[PDB]
Amino acid sequence: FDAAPIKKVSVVIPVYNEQESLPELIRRTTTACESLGKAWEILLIDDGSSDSSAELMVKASQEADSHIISILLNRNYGQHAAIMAGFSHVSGDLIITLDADLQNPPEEIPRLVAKADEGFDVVGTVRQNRQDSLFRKSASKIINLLIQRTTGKAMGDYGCMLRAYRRPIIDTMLRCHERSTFIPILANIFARRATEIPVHHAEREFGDSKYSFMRLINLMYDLVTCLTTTPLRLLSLLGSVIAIGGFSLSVLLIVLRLALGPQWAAEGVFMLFAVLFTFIGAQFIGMGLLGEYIGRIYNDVRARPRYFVQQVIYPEST
Amino acid sequence: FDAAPIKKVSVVIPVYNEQESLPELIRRTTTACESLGKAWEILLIDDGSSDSSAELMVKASQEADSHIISILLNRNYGQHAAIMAGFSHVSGDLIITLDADLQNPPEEIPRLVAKADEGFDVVGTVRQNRQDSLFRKSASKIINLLIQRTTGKAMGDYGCMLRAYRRPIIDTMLRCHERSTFIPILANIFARRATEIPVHHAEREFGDSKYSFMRLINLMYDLVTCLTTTPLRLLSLLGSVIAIGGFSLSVLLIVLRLALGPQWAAEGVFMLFAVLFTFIGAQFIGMGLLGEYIGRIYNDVRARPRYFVQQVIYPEST
Amino acid sequence: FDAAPIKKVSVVIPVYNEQESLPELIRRTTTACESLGKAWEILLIDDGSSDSSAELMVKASQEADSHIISILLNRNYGQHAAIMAGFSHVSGDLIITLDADLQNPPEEIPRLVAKADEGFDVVGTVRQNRQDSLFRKSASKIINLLIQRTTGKAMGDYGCMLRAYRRPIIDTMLRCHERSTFIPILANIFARRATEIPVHHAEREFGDSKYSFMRLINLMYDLVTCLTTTPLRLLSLLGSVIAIGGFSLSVLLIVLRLALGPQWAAEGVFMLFAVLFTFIGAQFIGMGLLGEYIGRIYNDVRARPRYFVQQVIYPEST
Amino acid sequence: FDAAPIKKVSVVIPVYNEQESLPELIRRTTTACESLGKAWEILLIDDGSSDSSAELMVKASQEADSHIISILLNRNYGQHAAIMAGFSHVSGDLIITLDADLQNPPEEIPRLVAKADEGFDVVGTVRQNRQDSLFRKSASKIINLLIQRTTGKAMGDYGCMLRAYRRPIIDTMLRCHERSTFIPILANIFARRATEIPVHHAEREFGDSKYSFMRLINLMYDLVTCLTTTPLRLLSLLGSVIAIGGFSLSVLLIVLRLALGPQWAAEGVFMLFAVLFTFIGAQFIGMGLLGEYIGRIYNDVRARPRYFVQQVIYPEST
Ligand SMILES: O=c1ccn([C@@H]2O[C@H](COP(=O)(O)OP(=O)(O)O)[C@@H](O)[C@H]2O)c(=O)[nH]1
Ligand SMILES: O=c1ccn([C@@H]2O[C@H](COP(=O)(O)OP(=O)(O)O)[C@@H](O)[C@H]2O)c(=O)[nH]1
Ligand SMILES: O=c1ccn([C@@H]2O[C@H](COP(=O)(O)OP(=O)(O)O)[C@@H](O)[C@H]2O)c(=O)[nH]1
Ligand SMILES: O=c1ccn([C@@H]2O[C@H](COP(=O)(O)OP(=O)(O)O)[C@@H](O)[C@H]2O)c(=O)[nH]1
Ligand SMILES: [Mn+2]
Ligand SMILES: [Mn+2]
Ligand SMILES: [Mn+2]
Ligand SMILES: [Mn+2]
Repeated sequence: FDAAPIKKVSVVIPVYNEQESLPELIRRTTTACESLGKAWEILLIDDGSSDSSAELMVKASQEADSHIISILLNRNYGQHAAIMAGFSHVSGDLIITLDADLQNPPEEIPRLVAKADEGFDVVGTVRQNRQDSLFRKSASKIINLLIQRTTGKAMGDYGCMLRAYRRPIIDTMLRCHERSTFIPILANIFARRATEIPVHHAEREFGDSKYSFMRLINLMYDLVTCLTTTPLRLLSLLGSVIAIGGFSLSVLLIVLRLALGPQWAAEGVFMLFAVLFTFIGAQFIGMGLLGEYIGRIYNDVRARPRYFVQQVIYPEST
Repeated sequence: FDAAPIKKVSVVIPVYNEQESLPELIRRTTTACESLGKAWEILLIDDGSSDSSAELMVKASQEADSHIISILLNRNYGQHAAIMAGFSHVSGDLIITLDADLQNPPEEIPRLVAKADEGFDVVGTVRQNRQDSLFRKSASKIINLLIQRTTGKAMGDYGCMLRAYRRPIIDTMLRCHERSTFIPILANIFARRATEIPVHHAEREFGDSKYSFMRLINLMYDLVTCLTTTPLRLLSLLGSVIAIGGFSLSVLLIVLRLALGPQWAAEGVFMLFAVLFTFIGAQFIGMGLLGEYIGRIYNDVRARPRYFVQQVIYPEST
Repeated sequence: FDAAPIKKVSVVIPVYNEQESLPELIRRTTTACESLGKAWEILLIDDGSSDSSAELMVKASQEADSHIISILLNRNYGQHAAIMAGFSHVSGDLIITLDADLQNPPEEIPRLVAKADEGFDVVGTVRQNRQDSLFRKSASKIINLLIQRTTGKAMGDYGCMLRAYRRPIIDTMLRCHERSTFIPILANIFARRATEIPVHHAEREFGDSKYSFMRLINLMYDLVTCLTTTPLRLLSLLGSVIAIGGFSLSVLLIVLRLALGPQWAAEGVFMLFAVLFTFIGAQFIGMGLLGEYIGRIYNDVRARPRYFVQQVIYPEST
Repeated sequence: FDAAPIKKVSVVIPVYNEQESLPELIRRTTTACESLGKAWEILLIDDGSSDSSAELMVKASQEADSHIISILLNRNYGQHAAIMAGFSHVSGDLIITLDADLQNPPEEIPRLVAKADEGFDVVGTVRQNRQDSLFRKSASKIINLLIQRTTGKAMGDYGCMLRAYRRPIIDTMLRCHERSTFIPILANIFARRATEIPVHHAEREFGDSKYSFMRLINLMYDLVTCLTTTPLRLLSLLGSVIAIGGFSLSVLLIVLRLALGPQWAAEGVFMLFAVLFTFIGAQFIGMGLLGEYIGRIYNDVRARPRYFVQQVIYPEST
C-alpha cells in the first residue's frame, strides 16, 4: 500500500443550471479546502447551462487571489463528459469529485484526503443515511448484484459521486477509446487497492433534480453496456427453451392422436402452431449467434487491457 | 468573438453536367469576387460529368491571368465528396461554397465575407423566398425538429449550401474518419460561434435537377445516420408495447372464459395468436438489444471528440 | 496517358495441384518472356499443393541461369491471397498475372506489355471465343450488370485473370486493410486510365478444375460483398411492401364485413393473419435499419479513399 | 527444420485455488527442470486465488537461491489470460506450459525440450491413456473434425495444455489484437513446422476441477468463434430450405384444390400457414445476409496475417 505522499489536491464540480446553490457551494468548498493545510485547486465546468451559472463562475474566477478555474462547453454533453473535461486540466496528485447541488457535504473532503494519503489509489464513499423508495432500492439491488457478479466484489454504493482518485488512474482512464463510460466502474478496472468511507447525505436545498426519466434510462443503458456483454447470451437460452417446448408438444400431439384417434376439430392448427413456435425459437437462437460476434467486435474495438498485474516478486537473483 | 483578420478567400463549386450555366456562372462569380477588393481564388470540381463541362473548365483555367483551378475526378462520387476534394486544395483563410446551377446568387459573397471578418467561425444562410410544397415542407419540418432536438439549437435552413467557414474548421473536418458526411451539420460540431444571413433564392435557369428519388433517399439516410443513433431505441419500445398488449389480452381471455364459460368455437386459436404476438414483441426487444451495441461500435469507430471547449478562464495566477 | 517507359516485367502464376501442366507451362512461359527482348522475372506460388508441384518448382528454381522464384505457403489460402504473396516480392515495373492450368496462352504477353508501355496503368483482356452455358452465362450477365451499375462502366470480362498492372497500383492495393478482395475490381478503384485486348481461350489440357460448388459460392459472396452494400437496403423495401399489403387487406376486410355483414366462419382468423403479416413486415424494416449502420461500420473499417483525382490543372500562376 | 540451439528454458504454470497440490508440484517441477542440465526458469501466476496459494508462491520465491517468479493478478481473468501474463515476462528461448493440478507429469519436460531442440517451432502432446465418457468424447470428436476441416490438418489432442513453443511464436502471438484466444490453435497459425509426442495422463490428486458448466460453455464459445465464421452461413441455407418447402406446399395446395375441388373446411388456414412459413424463411435469409458483413467486420478488426510463408527459394542470381 506504500505510495508517494500527496502535496496538491484538485476538486472537480459539474455545473448545469445551479445558480441558486453556487454561491453557498463556493464558500463552503473554499472553507473545506483551506481547512486541509494543503495546496488546493478548484475547477468548475459549465455543461451548457441556460441560466446565469457561467456569469457567476467567471466572476468567481476573476476575484482577487481566486483559486477557481472556469471551463465552458459549447453544449450539453453530460455529467461524466464534463468530469472528463475537468480531468483533462487537473494538476494535483489527488482528484476529488463533488456534486454542485450541495447534497454532498464539502466538509468530508479532509477525511478522503487523509485516507488517500495512507496510500490507497481509489477511495469511495457510502451513504449511511440513504433514502428508501421501491424504485431506487430495487434498481440498486439488482445493479449491485450484477456488479459483484461481474467484478467479483461489491463497491458498496455506485450512485455516490463523492470519491477520490490518484493521478495515474486519471491518466490511464483518459486515454481509453470508449466514448461513453461510467467513471466509478472504469476506475476500479485499474485500481490496485481500494477502500471506502461512510458519509451522510442530504436533499438538494434549491431547484429540482435534472435527471428525468429518459435521462435516467440512458444512464442505465450506459451502465449495463459498460459492465458486461452477457445479455446477448440469454437470447439463445430462451430460443432453446421455446424450441424444445414446441417440439415436445408437437410430438406429444402426434402420439396422442395416433393412440386415441381424432379428438378435436382444431387439431391440425395446433400442430401448425407448435411448428411455428419451434421456428420462432430457432430465430432467437440465430439472433444470439449474431450477438456473440457483435460482442466480440465490441470488446476488440474497446481495446481494454487483457490483464492487470497487482505486483511482481522476483527472487534475490533476477 | 475576436479573430484574426481575413486576407484571402477561396470559392468551391461542384460541377456535374452543367455546361449550359457554366459560362454565365464564371463571369458572375468573377465579378462578385473582384468586387471584394480582396485576394480571391476559385476551384471547380468535375464530379464525373458526361458532357463537355471538363473542356470548358480546362479552357477557363488556361485563360490568361486566370484564377480558376480545375479538378477532375475519375468517377461520380457525390456533391459532398467533391466539396471535400475542393477543401483539400484551398489556400485561403475563409472558404465559400456555392452551387453551379446558379440558383444561389454569386452577388451575396461580400456580405458573407464581411460577417465572417467580424470574427465568426461559421456563417450560414436562410432563404427568405422559399418555395412551398407539401413534400419538401414536411421533410424540412421533421428534419429541423430532429436537428434542434439533437444539437440543441436550430440552424434555420440546412438545405442551403451557400455558406462560409474558416480554415481551422476545414482542417478539423478533413481529418475525420467517417467516409459519409453532411457538411453543414459536421461543421457545427466544431464551431465555437455561428451566425446566419437572409438571402433570396431562384429556380435553375437551364437543365433539370440532378437529384432523383433514389439519390434523395440516399441523402436522407446519410443525414439521419449522421445525426443520431436514436432510431435503434424505438424497436424495444414497440416490442414492449406489443408484448404487454398480448399478455394482457391473453390473461383477460383466460379470466373471461373461466368466469363466463365457453363463448366461441375459435377461442383456442385466439389464445394461441395472443401468445404469438407476445413472442413477436420479444423479438423486437432482442433486435433493439443488438442495436444498442451496434450503435456503441459505430460511435467508437467514428472517433469524434468526446467534448468541445468554448473557452477557459484561468485566474490571474495559474 | 504519358508515363515512364517500362524496363522490367514480372509474371505471377498461382499453382495448386498442377504438376501435369507445369513442365509445358514453364517452357512456354520462358519462350514468351524471352521473345520480348526485355528484362523478365517469374514467380511461382504453391498454395499448399498436395502433389509434387513444390518439388518441380524448386528443381526449376535450382536450374542453371534460372529466372524462376519459388514461394511456398504453409496451407491453402486461396488464389487471390497467393497473388498478393507474389505481389509482395515482385521487382519489375509491370506485373502480369497468368493461370497455371495453361488455358491462358502465354504467347499473349508481348501484346499486353506493348499496350501497357503506351502508358496505360491497367490493361485487361476479353475472351473472344467464350464457352456458353446457362449457369455461367446468366451469372456473368447479372454480375456485369451490377458492376456497370456500381462502377459506372463495364470491364468486358471479369473472370479472365490474364491482366497487366503497373507497380504503383500494386503498392496501393497491397496496403489496403481488407483481408478478402477481388483483384480485378480493386485495381479499377485506383486506375486513372484503363484499356482492354481481345484474346482466345482454351480448355484445360490435364486434370480437373479446382473450383467446386462451395468454393464458387464463397467466391461469389466475396465478389458481391466487395462490390457494394446495396443488398442491405432491399429488406426495408420488402418490409414496406408486405406491411402496406397487410394493412390494406385488413382495412378492406373490416369495411367489407361492416357493409355486407358476416360472410364466412373463418373471418376473424383472416384478420389476425393480416395483423401478423403487418408485424412481419415491420420486422424486415427493423432488420434493414440495423443493416444501414452495419454497412456504415463496414465502410469505415475498410478505410478506402473518399475520392480519387484524375488530374489537376493549375493556371500559369499558382 | 534447422534452427538455433536452445540454451535457456522457461515454465509457465497457472494457479487458481491449488494450495493442496502446490508443495508437491514445486518439488517435482524443480527436480524435472534440474534433470535437464540446462538453464531453467519458473513463473507462477495467481489468477485471483481466494485460498493461501499466493502466500505459498511468495514464500517459495523468497527461498534462498530460488528460481521461481511469482505474479499476482487483481482478479480472476482466466487460464489463457494468465498464460499470456506469464509469456509477457519469460526470458528463455523455449517455453513450456503446465497445469497446476499435477495431472500433467512434470517428468515429461526433457522429452519436449529435446524434440524442440531438434528444430521444431511447436511441439504438442497426445494423451495415450485418455478417459472415455460420452460427453467429452463426442465434444472432442466434433471439435477435431471441425479443426481438421478448417486448418487442414488434425492436431491430435487440443485439450492437453502440456506443450512447447519457441520465443518468436510467443512474440508474434503477444502482439495480436484479439482479446479472447485459444493458445494451441493460435500457435499453429504461425508455426512453420510442428510435431507431437505421446504422454500419459492421471486424475487430479486433490481438490475438484474448477471448470463448471458455464465456465465450459464459455470456453466452447471462445474456441468456436476463434476457429471460423462458418456458422453465420447456415442461416441462409435453412431459410432457403424452409422457403422452398413452403412455396412448393402452397402451390401444391392450390393445384390440388383446383383439380379436385374443396376437400376440407380448414383449407384457407393451411394456405395462410404456408405463406407464413415462406416469410419466416425469408427472415432467416436476411439474418444470414447481415451475418456475412458482420463476419467481414470481425475478420478485418482482428487483423490477422493474410498469408504465411513457409520458405522462399531464390536462384543463384537474385
Ligand atoms: O446533464 C446533466 C445533469 C446533471 N449534471 C450535474 O450533475 C449533478 C447531479 O444533479 P442532479 O440533482 O440531477 O442529481 P441528483 O443528485 O438529484 O441525483 C449536479 O451537479 C448537476 O449540475 C450535469 O452536469 N449535467
Ligand atoms: O451527383 C451530384 C449531384 C449534384 N451535384 C451538384 O450539386 C449542385 C446541386 O444541383 P441540383 O440542381 O441537383 O440541386 P437542386 O438545387 O435542384 O436541389 C449542382 O451544382 C450540381 O452540379 C454534384 O456535384 N453531384
Ligand atoms: O484454391 C485454389 C484454386 C485454384 N488455384 C489456381 O487458380 C487457377 C485456376 O484453376 P481452375 O482450373 O480451378 O480454374 P478454372 O480455369 O477451371 O476456372 C489455377 O492456376 C489453380 O492452380 C489456386 O491457386 N488455389
Ligand atoms: O479460472 C481458472 C480455472 C482454472 N485455472 C487453472 O487451469 C488448470 C486446469 O485446472 P482444472 O482442474 O479446472 O482443469 P481440468 O484439468 O480438471 O480440466 C489448473 O492449473 C487451474 O488452476 C486457472 O488458472 N483459472
Ligand atoms: Mn441532486
Ligand atoms: Mn438545383
Ligand atoms: Mn481452369
Ligand atoms: Mn484438472
